[PDB]
Amino acid sequence: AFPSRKDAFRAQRKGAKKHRPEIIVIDLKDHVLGRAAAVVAKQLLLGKKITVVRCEQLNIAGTEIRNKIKYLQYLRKRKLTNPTKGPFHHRAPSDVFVRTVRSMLPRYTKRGMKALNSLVAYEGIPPNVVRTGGRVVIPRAQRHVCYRSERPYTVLGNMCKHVGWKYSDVVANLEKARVEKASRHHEKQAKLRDAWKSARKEALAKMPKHNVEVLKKFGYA
Amino acid sequence: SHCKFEHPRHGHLGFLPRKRSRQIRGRARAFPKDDATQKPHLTSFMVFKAGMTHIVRDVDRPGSKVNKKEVVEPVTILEAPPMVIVGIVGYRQTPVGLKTIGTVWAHHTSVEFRRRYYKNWKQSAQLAFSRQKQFANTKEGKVAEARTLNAFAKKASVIRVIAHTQLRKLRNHRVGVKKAHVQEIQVNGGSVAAKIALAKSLLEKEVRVDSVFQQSEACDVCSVTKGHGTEGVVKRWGVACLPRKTHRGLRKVACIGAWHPARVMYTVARAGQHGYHHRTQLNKKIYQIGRSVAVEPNQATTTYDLTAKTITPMGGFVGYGTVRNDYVMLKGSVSGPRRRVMTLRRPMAPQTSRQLKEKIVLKFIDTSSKIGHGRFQTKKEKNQWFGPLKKDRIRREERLRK
Amino acid sequence: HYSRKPQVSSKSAKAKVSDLRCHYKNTFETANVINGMPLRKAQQLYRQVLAKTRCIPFKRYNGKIGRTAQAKEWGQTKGRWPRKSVVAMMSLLKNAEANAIEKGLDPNQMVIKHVQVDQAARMRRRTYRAHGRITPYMCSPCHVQLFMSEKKE
RNA sequence: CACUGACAGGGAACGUGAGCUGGGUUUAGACCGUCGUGAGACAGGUUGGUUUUACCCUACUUAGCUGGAAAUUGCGAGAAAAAGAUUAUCCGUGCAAAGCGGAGCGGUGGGUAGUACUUGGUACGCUCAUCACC
RNA sequence: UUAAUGAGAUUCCCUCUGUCCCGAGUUACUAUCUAGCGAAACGACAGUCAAGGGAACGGACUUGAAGGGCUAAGCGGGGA
RNA sequence: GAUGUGGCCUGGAGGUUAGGACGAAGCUUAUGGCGUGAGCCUAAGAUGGACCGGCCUCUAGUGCAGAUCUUGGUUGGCGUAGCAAAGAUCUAACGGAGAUAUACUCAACAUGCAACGUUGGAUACUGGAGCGGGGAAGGAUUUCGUGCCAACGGCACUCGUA
RNA sequence: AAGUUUGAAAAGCACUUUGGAAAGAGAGUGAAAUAGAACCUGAAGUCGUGACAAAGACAAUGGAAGUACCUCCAUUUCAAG
Ligand SMILES: [K+]
Ligand SMILES: [Mg+2]
Ligand SMILES: [Mg+2]
Ligand SMILES: [Mg+2]
Ligand SMILES: [Mg+2]
Ligand SMILES: [Mg+2]
Ligand SMILES: [Mg+2]
Ligand SMILES: [Mg+2]
Ligand SMILES: [Mg+2]
Ligand SMILES: [Mg+2]
Ligand SMILES: [Mg+2]
Ligand SMILES: [Mg+2]
Ligand SMILES: [Mg+2]
Ligand SMILES: [Mg+2]
Ligand SMILES: [Mg+2]
Ligand SMILES: [Mg+2]
Ligand code: NA
Ligand code: NA
Repeated sequence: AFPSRKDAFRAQRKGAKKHRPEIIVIDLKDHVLGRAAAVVAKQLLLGKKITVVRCEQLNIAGTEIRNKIKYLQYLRKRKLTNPTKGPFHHRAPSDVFVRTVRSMLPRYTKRGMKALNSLVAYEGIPPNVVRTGGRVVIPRAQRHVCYRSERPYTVLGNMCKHVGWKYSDVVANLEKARVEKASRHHEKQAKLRDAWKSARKEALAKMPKHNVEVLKKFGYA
Repeated sequence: SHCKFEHPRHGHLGFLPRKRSRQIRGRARAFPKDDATQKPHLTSFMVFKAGMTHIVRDVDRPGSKVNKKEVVEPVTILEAPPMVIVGIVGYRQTPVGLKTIGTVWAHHTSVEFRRRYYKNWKQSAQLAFSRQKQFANTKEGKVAEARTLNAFAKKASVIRVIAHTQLRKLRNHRVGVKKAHVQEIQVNGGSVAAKIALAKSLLEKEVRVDSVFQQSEACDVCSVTKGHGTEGVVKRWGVACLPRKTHRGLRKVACIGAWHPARVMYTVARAGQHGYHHRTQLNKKIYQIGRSVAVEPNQATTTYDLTAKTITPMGGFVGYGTVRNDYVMLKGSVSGPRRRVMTLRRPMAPQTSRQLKEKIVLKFIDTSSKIGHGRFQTKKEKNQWFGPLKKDRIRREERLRK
Repeated sequence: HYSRKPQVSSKSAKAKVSDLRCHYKNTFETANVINGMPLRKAQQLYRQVLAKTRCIPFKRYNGKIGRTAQAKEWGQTKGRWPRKSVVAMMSLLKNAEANAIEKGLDPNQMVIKHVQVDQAARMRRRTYRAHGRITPYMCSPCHVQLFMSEKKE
């Protein structure tokens, strides 16, 4: 939504700074779909603002064929007398996640609508989110603690591209360029990181001794 | 209970809704797949329909009982004055679709192009593109053009040019419009840099139809059908009429549904708009790409018929007039009436069948009158049948007294 | 006694008509459109409606009337051209103008400030229907009141 | 009986009468057989016998106008966006290493001679002419 | 049993044809838009669907799916 | 379904005690207060204009949401359905309040429309089993002249069997 | 079917101005014209107008508990209290 000229005029008249609300960014790679949705819905009802990234890397238990058949069963539901009114079946992974969350909220009530409107979802990590701070995970909903390793599992983007999503290659190319850029920058910052590490290692000789003793006693040596 | 006897349903459900088209021009909804190996080239052109006629040719088709024999085929004539290129656009891919990056405008534009931004051009201040025109030539405007061309080079995957028609060159008296028609034409072939180079070379210049299409290929046609207003179910959908003794009228559908579902379904035929729909039509073979009459008067003369004549029939195309520019001759019919603007597009389907690969050589083109039952091919032929008439005798007796 | 009072009585003119034999629903729409207008503008509009170059917008009592382009200037798609109501409202405006002149005010400065149309008592005729039935055929007349004030430049 | 590759079976208030038709069935008239003293009867035959209303809501088909992200409010600030004295020179480069760079020459009208284009209308070289930016 | 007669009931043949294959074009009066005039019937409240259970065929109840507001011409699925 | 209630309310009678032109009854309400409730009481009327409240006894044609209830009045549908058999009018002048009806600016069009009686002219219809001319039954002033145009002549009227 | 029940008294609206007229705007009588001729009082239902409150599609109405804004209402307190 483009801001209106009245908003721009008011912001100029007030002369304030650039405001950003408190937002949590969740990296959804290798998370269990239902458990992540169940946690996110409760936090939205408690009043947080949440953005999820990398929705194409969610996981579902079972084989890809079984999960694809479940989706096709969903797709065949259709209002016979007028399909422009019947259920709308979204095929992108972020829309799949949003529907799963919407089903765990009181959608008809306004409170539920506010909670649902406080969530934003993406495939991959977009450039307006990349630099906003460290991402988070949900420990009670991660695959390596939720599934027994010997069983098969599904990857949501792979399931979605066979039922109709048509942007898998675009997302893959974008993620490749993203990871290359971030890696080059990380390597470029190594001299700075090492200089700060050395400075902390060496200030222990120039500080007073009785402070160093307190550091050692509390285990910060 | 099941129906006693069965038949296929009436009408195609993939052409719904039967509503009026959003615009009057034909617009290509998709372009043929880009093959980076080829040389960069344009993929469409705009033309105007001017009547139809018929031709004679010999057929080259082994195995057919018509092999090496003469057939008569009806054709459509479409007038094609050159288009002018005024801008360049580029698109980038996103997880939600294609997005426009920017536009590079030409340094000068035509009055006919600029008329397209007004409803009353004559009684206005006529200031379109004046600020852009003066800003684009300073030091900063050049920098901005360089920036946007570099953004095309870095991030674009699709390149299109903005082009428009030339009604002043069309010179037709029944096409009332004076503001140009504008459309994007995609550039296919080569790499992104080669596409940009071609599009920048042909900026502010004009393009002929013969540089987009060749004589014996095929094309797709995008256009809007003729309108008929509100139509009843018998004409709109082709359902059967009821018996003579039916109370309350015969041109109806007798039963519009069962008790359950307690609803009327979207599959039942009802009265409404018919015509004025957009359609894309598939394999139209080009039979002739004709030069302008001012350049070559013998437009309809063939190798077998040595009579000198033009493509315009005696008495003119009914409701249209004379064809004065370059033109294209297509086999068969196209949607829409005379005087409507249509889009030719390079084909999508495979072009490997024998009928599509055949080479076409015309032997006779008909130029008799389309008013009545025309029986003369030229005015000289008519003058040979009738000798001098009374009007001529009077003219030659009153133009000699002086 | 009108349902509203002018702010300054000395700079105002009144007019009224009772049991007028014009349709209440047509006169309602015809009179309500001039409410905020200057007097000369209202008179020009009525002349142009008689000439059929502009229309009266029908906003409340408009169930299944025709659509017209001349309603676009009022933000509507439905309007008509009721001549019987228009001529009666022209007469009422002339009376109010005469009252203002006699009080010594300048008619080129008056602004209409109050307009109100009401249903009056009905008259009865009858119509004859199939199988020997008789059914009502009634007339619906109206009361109209208005006042205008001098604007202060 | 004939054609065909083929002449499968079913459901939708035994789909479908303000959609039709009205041959049958199911009023009053009349004839026959059987039955009944009789008036009359027959899950027996026969012939003749008014098919009413939509302008309301929804559904469906097409056809117009118009608000709106706190889905009409809060001032309640989230860009599939750019990167930097806290987003306050310009290109090039990899969120590099280096390398550039910062009167003039633009929009308009007047002469002046050649060219290009589908050939009446636009550009282009000089030349003043008013406005310009920097 | 019967010639003649019948707005009586039945079957076949010739002629003929928009009854039909299979629909198309045209006219006059409507409908449609305007000026004037101006009713009735009906009217608990209302009026988007799927499945469930229920006086075992829901607009209102349970769980899901939809649904921005206001309008013109039609139409006969539902309003048992 | 039974019963109780110094339980509530309405018209009239016997007693008693009060109020009213410094405003009775009736009516109106984002007028509060009291009562579990039926209800009672106060406030304001920029409402009204002559009667009437409490308490104890007596008396009854004594309390309404519905009966396809009775009578009066309203109302959505609705400016909707429609006002489509009997072919048809046009033109000028005169008449009439029925016009050629205007704020700036503006020659005239784009800002007073629509409709009427009479005379002349034109064009058609009835077509002698006639929208011709006389009578019976039935009706009873509808007949004639001058005016008038509120109602009536399902549109209109300067006209009329009004 | 239908109270003629305007007012104490017709004192039943002279005169000016707009209009073809009906009427309107002023002026006047009367204690009162929101007592102006079928004229005391003048309810409900329905409708017009001005101001204000909001408000998606959740039919509307309804219960409970708060809050925002208003309040021609009531009551209590203002200094030793
Ligand atoms: K109508
Ligand atoms: Mg047409
Ligand atoms: Mg019939
Ligand atoms: Mg012809
Ligand atoms: Mg209608
Ligand atoms: Mg009748
Ligand atoms: Mg009768
Ligand atoms: Mg129905
Ligand atoms: Mg119908
Ligand atoms: Mg009683
Ligand atoms: Mg009652
Ligand atoms: Mg009619
Ligand atoms: Mg007729
Ligand atoms: Mg005749
Ligand atoms: Mg009349
Ligand atoms: Mg009274
Ligand atoms: Na017997
Ligand atoms: Na009594």
